[PDB]
Amino acid sequence: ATPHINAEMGDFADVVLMPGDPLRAKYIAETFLEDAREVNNVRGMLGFTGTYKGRKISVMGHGMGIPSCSIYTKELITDFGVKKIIRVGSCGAVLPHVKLRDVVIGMGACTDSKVNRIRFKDHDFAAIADFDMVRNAVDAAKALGIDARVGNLFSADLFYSPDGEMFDVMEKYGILGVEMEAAGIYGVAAEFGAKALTICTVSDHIRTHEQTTAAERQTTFNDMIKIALESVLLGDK
Amino acid sequence: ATPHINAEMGDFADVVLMPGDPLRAKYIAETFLEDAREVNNVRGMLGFTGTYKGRKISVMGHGMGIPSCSIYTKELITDFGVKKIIRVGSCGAVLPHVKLRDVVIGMGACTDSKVNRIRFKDHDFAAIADFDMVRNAVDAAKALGIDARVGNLFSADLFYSPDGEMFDVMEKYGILGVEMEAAGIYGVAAEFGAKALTICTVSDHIRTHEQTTAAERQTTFNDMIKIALESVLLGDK
Amino acid sequence: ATPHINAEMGDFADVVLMPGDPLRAKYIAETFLEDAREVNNVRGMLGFTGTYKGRKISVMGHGMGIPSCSIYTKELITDFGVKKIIRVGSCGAVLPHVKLRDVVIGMGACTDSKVNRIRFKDHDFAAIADFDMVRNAVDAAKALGIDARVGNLFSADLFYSPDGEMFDVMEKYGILGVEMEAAGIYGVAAEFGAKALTICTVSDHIRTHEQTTAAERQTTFNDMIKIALESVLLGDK
Amino acid sequence: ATPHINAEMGDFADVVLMPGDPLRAKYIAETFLEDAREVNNVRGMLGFTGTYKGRKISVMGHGMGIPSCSIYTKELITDFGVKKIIRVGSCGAVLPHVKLRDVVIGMGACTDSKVNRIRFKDHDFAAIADFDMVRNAVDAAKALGIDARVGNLFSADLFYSPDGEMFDVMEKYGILGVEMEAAGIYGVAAEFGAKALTICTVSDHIRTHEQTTAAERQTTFNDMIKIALESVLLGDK
Amino acid sequence: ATPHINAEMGDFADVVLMPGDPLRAKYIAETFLEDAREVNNVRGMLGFTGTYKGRKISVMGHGMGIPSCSIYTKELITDFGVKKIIRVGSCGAVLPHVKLRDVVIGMGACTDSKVNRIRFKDHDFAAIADFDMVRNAVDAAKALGIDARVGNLFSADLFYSPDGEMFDVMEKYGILGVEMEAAGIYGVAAEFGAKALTICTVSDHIRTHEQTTAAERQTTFNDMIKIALESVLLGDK
Amino acid sequence: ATPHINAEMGDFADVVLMPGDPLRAKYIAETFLEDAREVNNVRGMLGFTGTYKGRKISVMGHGMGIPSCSIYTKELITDFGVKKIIRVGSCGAVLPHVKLRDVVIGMGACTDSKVNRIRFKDHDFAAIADFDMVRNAVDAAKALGIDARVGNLFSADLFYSPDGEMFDVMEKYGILGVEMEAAGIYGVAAEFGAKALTICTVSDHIRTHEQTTAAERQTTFNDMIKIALESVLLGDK
Ligand SMILES: CNc1ncnc2c([C@@H]3O[C@H](CO)[C@@H](O)[C@H]3O)n[nH]c12
Ligand SMILES: CNc1ncnc2c([C@@H]3O[C@H](CO)[C@@H](O)[C@H]3O)n[nH]c12
Ligand SMILES: C[n+]1cnc2c([C@@H]3O[C@H](CO)[C@@H](O)[C@H]3O)n[nH]c2c1N
Ligand SMILES: C[n+]1cnc2c([C@@H]3O[C@H](CO)[C@@H](O)[C@H]3O)n[nH]c2c1N
Ligand SMILES: C[n+]1cnc2c([C@@H]3O[C@H](CO)[C@@H](O)[C@H]3O)n[nH]c2c1N
Repeated sequence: ATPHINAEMGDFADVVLMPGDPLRAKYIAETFLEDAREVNNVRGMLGFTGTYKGRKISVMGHGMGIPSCSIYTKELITDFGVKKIIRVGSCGAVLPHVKLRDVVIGMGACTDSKVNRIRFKDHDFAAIADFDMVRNAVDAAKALGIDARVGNLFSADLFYSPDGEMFDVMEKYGILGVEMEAAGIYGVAAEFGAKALTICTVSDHIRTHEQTTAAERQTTFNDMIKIALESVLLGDK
Repeated sequence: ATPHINAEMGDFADVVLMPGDPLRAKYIAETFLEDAREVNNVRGMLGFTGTYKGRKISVMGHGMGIPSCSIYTKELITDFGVKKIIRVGSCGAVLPHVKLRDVVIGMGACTDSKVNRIRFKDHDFAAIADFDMVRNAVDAAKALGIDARVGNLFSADLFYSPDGEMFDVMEKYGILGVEMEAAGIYGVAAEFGAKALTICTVSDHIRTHEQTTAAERQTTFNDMIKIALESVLLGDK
Repeated sequence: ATPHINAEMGDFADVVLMPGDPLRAKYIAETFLEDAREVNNVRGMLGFTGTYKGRKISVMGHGMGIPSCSIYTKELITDFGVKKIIRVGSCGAVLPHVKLRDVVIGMGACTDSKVNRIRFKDHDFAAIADFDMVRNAVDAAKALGIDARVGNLFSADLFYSPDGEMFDVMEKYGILGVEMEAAGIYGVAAEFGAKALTICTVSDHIRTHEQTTAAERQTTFNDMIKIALESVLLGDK
Repeated sequence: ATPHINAEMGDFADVVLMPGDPLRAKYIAETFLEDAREVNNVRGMLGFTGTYKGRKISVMGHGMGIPSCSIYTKELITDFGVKKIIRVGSCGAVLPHVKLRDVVIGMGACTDSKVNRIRFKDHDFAAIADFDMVRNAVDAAKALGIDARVGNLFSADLFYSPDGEMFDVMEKYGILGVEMEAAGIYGVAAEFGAKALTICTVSDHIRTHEQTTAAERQTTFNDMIKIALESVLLGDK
Repeated sequence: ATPHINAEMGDFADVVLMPGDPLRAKYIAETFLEDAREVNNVRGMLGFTGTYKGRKISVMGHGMGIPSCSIYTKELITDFGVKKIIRVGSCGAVLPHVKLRDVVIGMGACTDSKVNRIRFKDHDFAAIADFDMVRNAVDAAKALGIDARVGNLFSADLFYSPDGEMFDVMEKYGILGVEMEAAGIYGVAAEFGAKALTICTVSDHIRTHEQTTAAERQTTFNDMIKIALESVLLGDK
Repeated sequence: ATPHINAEMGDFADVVLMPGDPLRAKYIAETFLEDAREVNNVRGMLGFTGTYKGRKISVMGHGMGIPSCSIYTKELITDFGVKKIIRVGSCGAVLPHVKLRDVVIGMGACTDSKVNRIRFKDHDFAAIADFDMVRNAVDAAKALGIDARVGNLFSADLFYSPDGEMFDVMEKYGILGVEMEAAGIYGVAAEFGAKALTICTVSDHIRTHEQTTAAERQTTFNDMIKIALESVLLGDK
């Protein structure tokens, strides 16, 4: 066990799906996994392990922000033998052609956090996903008839940023979605030699002011989860 | 009422105690307050309001890391009229004479986060607590016969820091505890015009490697809670 | 014509292969393209246009370093209608298992240049390639039976860096090759709305000290050229 | 002796009051101390040692700016055994409701200087005063019927800053006064293990351009000196 | 030989003139040198060695940008024994009193590149020319009837900069000309113990929008080369 | 008058010599100038105006550090019509062949201060002296038979720097002397449109540990003073 995860080696599968909300992790375990059992509840950050189409899968919340998800992902890798992490979250869009409920895959993640500069001698570390994991997700999405855009995400430290101008810069550079964790997960994956991918569903649009309701959530949330789970099966080959 | 808090104006008292762990907030509510009622459960980040010696007080978790706590403290201040925030957390110690379970009060908070540089045109913003709140905490600790050191905390973005050398620098400069939120809360308090204070209980010693369990952190660091609650009464006059 | 390219709209194909060495561009034009004609010679930066299996394609040098290649790629995009740029370069390796003449595909590019910070409000811009172009290159490589690793490159401003320790950091983070332009080309592609990809052939090993001669770099790194050209045909389909 | 102070161990008391102006130090020595003797005059930076209500005390100018006062305070601490340093100076106000003659106590000090980043591995060091010294000054002021605000000062490197908008940022974040030394003295105190405090009199208002009368400066200047001296007696017990 | 220069010790004189355009290097060798021999052609970066008034002198292009010229100047110094480097290039002017065709001598070079910060522990390194070389070029110009202006150049990384405001800052601070290499060459010269100088002819004016005629380009280019060559003879005395 | 200089337009000559020590300014006025009159004594920062061989000249202290001298030089330029400023100071040497009492002229000045980054959009501003003034000082030294090296100075914010390794870097890059003001004076001169020069006499050797006394620094570094004064006369003709 660790100070944040009260479990032991073996309680987690080698692949873990991670939404930011622990309550969504419970929803995933009960809705998509069979024989799911709770393997962690320290700080209410619920984690479960079950099977999907016979394959052992774990799902656990990671909390909001780079510092929060960096703790859980590092521990899962070094203390629980996890090889692959797939964040399945929500994000806001800044591009006019990116619509509410669209699925976006972060091949890369920009950030205003200082964590990768601390790791990389203050130079620019391109926080990227594992290529095969990205391709697997794109193919699974295609199989399910869901188009997914692949590109850069922006992982913000401040949900309430005092710099309103940054959103225009993000739009100019083609950022597909604004969230708060991808760059941190990719930094941890690179630091400890694991593989990661972040998939998000657009839950709010910064330009149109649109927002998903309770219902709109579960529906598009389900598509992203199916993409993630099926992408794992393609990955096993 | 807000994106991360499902409650309405009036559900929260004007003073809110905030541990990072929502289960610690639950324990505090069940053990130190009378007639506590749950006022938030979005994302499992439990928040409660009850009374302490007749005084209305709230307690709610803020999650781990500057990004997470910045969201919750900003929302409490701008949408729930919260005036004072007392963070009651845990921290790792680097100084040889600071022991496990000692209580430290952060009059200031250093950080390796970039959030205050973003707010302060890339200059050095001294993230500090409200002086009267610090004094009330010191006086309450004295009345309770509990030792408490007052000084600088260090708010890290990375619990698992790749820069071990930084701990030697922290020790040289007299840092009392290493945690992950104080500088962020102090930044939000100055940005939106409220008052804050961070009190921590040492949960680990970075040099000796001694540490407390997840269960101990969740429910046994009570000296700091008594100090926090009694300091509020002093502040009321 | 632009200030660095004496050619007219229509002289370049919509896709341009770009080595840093104009003499390598000449070699490519003479041996892989049919009916190639020279379309630029300003500053000796030779550019050509011809056909590959019936497909119109251009090849032009970009010089060494981010500043040099940023000028040429910007002009090709804004003034010559170029849509896709495939850099075909060389790089030094730091990983023990990467060998001389291995082909590496840069899905992302780290850098110690300040150009992307100037573009991105001093935050971390993840300089990435276009996903479809990366996938097309990976598929073309498999079809040709050529191994190719996909990952991060490091675009350095100083070939003769005084910071020897940075190579250990690169190694630790899995950097596939050290070169000098990828991050700059990806920055320009994002700023002006085009698509880019960098493929490199390992020309030196920074740890073992093995290296190829200038003649070898100029005319014998052909696997990457075959991959690049075939990846274009895949993209047209 | 050092290249900056022509004196020997023993010439200075364990507590030193330091105005920026050496002529102000002479004024304090002749007006508030008894049996005052000049102990330094190198570079005209006058320093005196005498007694106040039987307590041995020294008073010496520190010059203008962080680099100047960092030299004097460091030497006093390491070569003359000084334990406590109290800077007594002037500052400009940016807050509309802070008025001339007001006394401000710098519990913390922001800065645009690079000195603390050099000490603290380029992270944010919260330059803070010693808590007991702050408390002692607050109590002394109250005993004298003088009200005093406690908060953040901003220590500027450029009195004639080309960045006028920074004053608006300072105002937004509640900076009580703009001066040029506090952050530097607090950094030295922490580096060499001593205790420090900065007390300032608002000598001018940056917005109203209203400067305090050279007539009313002397009376309040005296208020500040009294608070400082009396605060030292409280600290002794 | 090196990967960038196919020549051997002895092939280059102790003094090398360097325009950015290799074709300009060929022109100089053919027009001003006696018995010029081509000594390098790798990557088309033409280098020649001949004599001027009996003095052995080399001329070779350096390519565009700091990273390109940093490679060549470093190698010339450490592997070919070059002692003095004189860059002869073009620059854009921002000052109203600096005119098209004026000759500017960069006694210093500002830059937005990160290379000198990498060399100088992230502090400000003043990239300067060798004083005697500056003096010799001023005197040579006077003897030829030309009044060169001596001052700061600005070496940009981005010819197509997204920061339009920087030109106004350059003007305010007296920058004589904008080019892309001087600061890099001065950094290499200081790093490896050689002497350097950059002389430029104003080829375009950012404010008046003037542009040098192809005819004006050749006549002025010639005056600059004469100044450079004659300055070398003064330095030998 | 200003809050730092109690004088009016006309009290200062158009050329001002400035040592950091006001007592050295007094010694210079009493020894080299005829009919010197005191024109400022605020904060004990003595300034005088007199004649040298019939030429009106002023001499005034500027205090220690960039912040201190930036105040005085700015005021002299804007409020007192000063056109040229010659700093005559002391510095520590790091090079083996630079000896105590050697005279060095700072053609340029590196720095670890943030003031020029604040002025120059966080890029590298090369803080340089006026070329003609440098030439006049070199010629004056020659005529007087005094040796003088011309090169880079390093202007430090911390006399007692915690980064000892920086001296090795300075030595590697050819720094002639370590002082604390040149870069700041050069920045002010460029910002307000005046001309400046820094000449220093080596007062300590950082490697051999040899050093001069406070008394020697105050009154015996006269060679640099003769060079400075005679350089002004050369500049007038
Ligand atoms: C502008 N819109 C948005 N901005 C920033 N983060 C988010 C998010 C995600 O949801 C949580 C914040 O509510 C975080 O965990 C983040 O990843 N959704 N919509 C967002
Ligand atoms: C605003 N005007 C200008 N801006 C930047 N560089 C240049 C140059 C020089 O010419 C080449 C770029 O065309 C570079 O090698 C550079 O030194 N000339 N005019 C310039
Ligand atoms: C190095 N370190 C960093 N943070 C903490 C903490 C605090 O507890 C949570 C992480 O365990 C965070 O919310 C942080 O503030 N406790 N002990 C810590 C330690 N040793
Ligand atoms: C350390 N290092 C840096 N760049 C390169 C390169 C590439 O080839 C040119 C320099 O040789 C540049 O254009 C760069 O991209 N090849 N081998 C390299 C090496 N070992
Ligand atoms: C390391 N170091 C730094 N500054 C100085 C100085 C100069 O003299 C004063 C400090 O002694 C400052 O004004 C500074 O310019 N002299 N010798 C120095 C030395 N060895």
